[PDB]
Amino acid sequence: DKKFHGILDQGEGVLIIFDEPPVDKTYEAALETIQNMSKVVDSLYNKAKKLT
Amino acid sequence: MSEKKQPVDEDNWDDDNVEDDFSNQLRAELEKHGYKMETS
Amino acid sequence: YLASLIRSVVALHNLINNKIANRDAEKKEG
Amino acid sequence: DLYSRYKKLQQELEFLEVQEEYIKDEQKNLKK
Amino acid sequence: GLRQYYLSKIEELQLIVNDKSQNLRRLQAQRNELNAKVRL
Amino acid sequence: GIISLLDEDEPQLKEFALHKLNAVVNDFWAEISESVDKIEVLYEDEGFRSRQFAALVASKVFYHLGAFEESLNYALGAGDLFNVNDNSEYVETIIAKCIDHYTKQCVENADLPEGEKKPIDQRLEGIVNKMFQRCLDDHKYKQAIGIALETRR
Amino acid sequence: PPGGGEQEPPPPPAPQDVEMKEEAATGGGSTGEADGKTAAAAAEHSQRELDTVTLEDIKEHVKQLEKAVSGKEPRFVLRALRMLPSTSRRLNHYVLYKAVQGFFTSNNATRDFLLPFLEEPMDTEADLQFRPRTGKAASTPLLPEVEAYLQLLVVIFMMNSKRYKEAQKISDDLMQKISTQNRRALDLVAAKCYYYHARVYEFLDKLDVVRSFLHARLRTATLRHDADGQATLLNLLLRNYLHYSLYDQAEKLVSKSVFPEQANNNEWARYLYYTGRIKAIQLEYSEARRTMTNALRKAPQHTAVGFKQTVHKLLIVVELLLGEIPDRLQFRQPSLKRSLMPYFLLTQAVRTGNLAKFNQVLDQFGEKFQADGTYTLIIRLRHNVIKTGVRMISLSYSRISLADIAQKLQLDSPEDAEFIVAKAIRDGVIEASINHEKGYVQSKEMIDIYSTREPQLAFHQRISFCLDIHNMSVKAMRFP
Amino acid sequence: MYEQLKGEWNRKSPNLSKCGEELGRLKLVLLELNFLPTTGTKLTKQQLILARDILEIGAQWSILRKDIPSFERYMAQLKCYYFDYKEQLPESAYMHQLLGLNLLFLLSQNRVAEFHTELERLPAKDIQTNVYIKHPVSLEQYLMEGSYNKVFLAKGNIPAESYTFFIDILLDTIRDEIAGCIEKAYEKILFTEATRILFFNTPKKMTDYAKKRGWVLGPNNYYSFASQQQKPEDTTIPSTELAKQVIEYARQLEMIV
Repeated sequence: DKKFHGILDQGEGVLIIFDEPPVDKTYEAALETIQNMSKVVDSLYNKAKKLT
Repeated sequence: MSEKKQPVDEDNWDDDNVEDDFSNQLRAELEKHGYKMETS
Repeated sequence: YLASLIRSVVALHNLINNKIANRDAEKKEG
Repeated sequence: DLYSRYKKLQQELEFLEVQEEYIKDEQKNLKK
Repeated sequence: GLRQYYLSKIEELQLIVNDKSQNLRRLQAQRNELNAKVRL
Repeated sequence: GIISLLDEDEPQLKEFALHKLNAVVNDFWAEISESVDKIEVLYEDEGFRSRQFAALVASKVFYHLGAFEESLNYALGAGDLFNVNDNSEYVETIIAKCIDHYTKQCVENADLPEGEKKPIDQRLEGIVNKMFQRCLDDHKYKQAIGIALETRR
Repeated sequence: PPGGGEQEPPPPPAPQDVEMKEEAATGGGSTGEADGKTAAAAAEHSQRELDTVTLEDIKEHVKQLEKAVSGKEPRFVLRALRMLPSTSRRLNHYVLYKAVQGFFTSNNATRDFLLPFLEEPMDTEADLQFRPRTGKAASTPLLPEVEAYLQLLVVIFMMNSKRYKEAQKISDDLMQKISTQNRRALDLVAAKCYYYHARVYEFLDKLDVVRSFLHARLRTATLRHDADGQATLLNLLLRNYLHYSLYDQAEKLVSKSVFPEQANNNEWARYLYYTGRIKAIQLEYSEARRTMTNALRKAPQHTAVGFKQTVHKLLIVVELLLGEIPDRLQFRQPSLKRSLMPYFLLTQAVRTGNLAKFNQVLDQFGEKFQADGTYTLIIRLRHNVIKTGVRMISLSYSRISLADIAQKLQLDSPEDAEFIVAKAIRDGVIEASINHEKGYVQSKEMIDIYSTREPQLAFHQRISFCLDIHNMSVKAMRFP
Repeated sequence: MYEQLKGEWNRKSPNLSKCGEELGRLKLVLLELNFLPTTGTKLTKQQLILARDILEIGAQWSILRKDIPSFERYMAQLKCYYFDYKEQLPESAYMHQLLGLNLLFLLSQNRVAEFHTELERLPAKDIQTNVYIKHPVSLEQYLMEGSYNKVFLAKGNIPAESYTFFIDILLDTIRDEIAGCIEKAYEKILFTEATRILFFNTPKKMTDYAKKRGWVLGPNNYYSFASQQQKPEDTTIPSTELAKQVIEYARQLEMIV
């Protein structure tokens, strides 16, 4: 349920606990720009590809 | 125009990748489960 | 890599802004 | 007179190569 | 035989003329726009 | 197999290779690509008496491959047997890259005749007055005067 | 006569309507503006001649009863076409032969009457110095003889008509070819007749003394003009040198004629494809796929494009040879779908790891691949199947017995199942070791590939590439 | 009919006093006519079918005396004869066993490019028919992947002629290859397992390989030098190259071109 994060072992029951906020801000907030810009080049078809 | 000097003479893509995996592998995998219970 | 990707699209939108002012005046003006 | 065609089109590159340099350095200098 | 070679070289020297002037045609118009920006 | 006729050491194939290099002069100029030494070392062999004729067909291959100075340097080394061959639409390309190499060479010689001048080959100038012999006979002179400025002579 | 006299009389004049407007406008222009003042680098008569090849490709089909084209030849061949005051009568002669079809009957050219339709450049002060006329006045009869090709005791009529054009071609090669575009506008007439010079010869004749004549044609090319003479004389040089075993491929490597630098957007497009197969056929894989791709995205917007049915097949032959595969049916057509299903079933076997699945294709469609002429590249995919599989198994299983991988790849032998893995490491597919004493092949788990330099190499290819297209957007913009 | 040759050619004359007379007999071919393919006079075949039978047997004994540079002389001349579109015999009892013989020795010549450009000349004569030429192309196919034992199962299957000098070079180019592939990341191997991966039972040939490369001769052991530790942790090699590239970015970024 991700309320806690870790790992469970089956042989002897060892809970290796670790933590890091990895990164989220840098890539996916720059990834959605690419699919915004894809729709801009799609909208270039409605004033260039049809027109000239 | 349209000369082409002839020397010789979604809806589609995702399922093609899904066609690549189970191309000949367990198409109607429905009834082996009824037969895998008494075997395994 | 993102910022240079933007630089190519912007000048391409500028390219059509000169192809709107090239073809739409040679029939009009001459 | 093709040797006369060569001088005039050697005089072309003589005269054209400076001109493409001449507006090229204006590009920064007008900005300055 | 001799002059036969020379009309090769007039005609491919002329290939530098039609695009470097075309570069200059592009370049000289850019200055005129920028000088119109300044004096105004 | 016209390239491997220049292998043997016996002298009787040497005058039969010139019997068998001239017959195959027509088409297969692309296959002497791998026979540079087999011209050149057999150019340096005295048995193949017509050694300059090996440079004729060596001038045929490197136009077809497009090594234009290699056809030029082998038209220099082809001697009288290239000097006898000048009535062709083949030869008007490689007597003429010569003049292109000639007219820029003696510009460098007109600059510095005082010491360290490049050696005049005398086949480099051996065709130029010979091309002027055509100007002495065929009655075209507005091209003839134009080498005589560009030759720097 | 009623079924004739209502369906036969409109085929003469309505072609006479459109042939007083297309090649009469070409004859009205390209005699006075190709031999005349100029037709510059931005000309129109070449594209006008491009308009008078394509229209007549699918125009004529019938053997021409009612003289609807069989009467055009005694019209269009009695032409001096010297100057305007002597063609003002010829502008009447465009109409004087119309009643010859109508009031009387002409000579119906049905497979025999082409011999008194070719000997006319002596009749009434005709010339050959005006080869912007006579090279077109060759091609205005030289096309529709050979457009249908009709292949029944006709070939000599096509030949002697070419011989008179070959007489124009020698006057092109020798006599006054400068600044009138006598070479340039007839390099197309050279190039366009070569395909009619070939499909005669690729049907019933030889091929190779024309090649030495083409070397004599390549002789004078780039020797007087360096525009569209370097280009079309090399694809037409290659067109059966690829299909022959003559040397012709390492010659074209060191040849200077690789760049004519401009070849009119459609002959340049396939130019990178005929030499794109040369690197494909002589094992140059990675260099080929970028001149195969560049030979694809420069082609125009026609549909019946059966050579494009070949380049899309061949472009990912060599990419199966390299490993990468796109979706090939991403532009699938009603005419592409039938031309993909044997070949699409091939790359189905490549993305799998099965071994004799390759054999289940190569017996089912082994005959189809020899029709397209591609089998010699198909036969070597078994090296690429097994390197796909050994990458597939080593990444999935970590510690796998070498006496288990052979039974899954149906290799029938564990004693060389070590040995492909030896060549897998020698090539560098998998890194890790093999316990040859035990039998397991262990693999190390991958480590931080993020903190390695290699994603910058995914960037530096594309940083520099994306600054180029921004520069090309600048260089191609300010023409006004 | 100017033969001088039909007595001592089928029987073995091993490096005797015939070959100089044979080349002097091939000299008397060249006085009469060139070996130019003679496009005219198709009926006269005595300069074409009878003279080339001398040149194909002239390539046959060029391998028995270990005459390698003169071997590719005759076989290249035979290639320039079947290039002729003039109608000849389509083949004989030798043409498979000579053309594919060039395929099997150029296999040994370590030039794979000319191995595959032969494949224009015979499309169907490799798989669906001509099983004697299926065997050399399937061999180098088997040399392409790791398969070595199926290669020497084809050294139990030599159907056509002896193929002796070609498979013995094919021994030698496999000897260093396993001596190349003993050098992967292996563990201890005793003096039986990799002793028999080539062929050998127990000669001193293993010490000729054990002292050529590593994997030191010890107590029934091949010692593993799988270090691969020295090369990593390079900031400097990027820091010279990237500092070049970053300024190269700024060239086509600000300065107008």
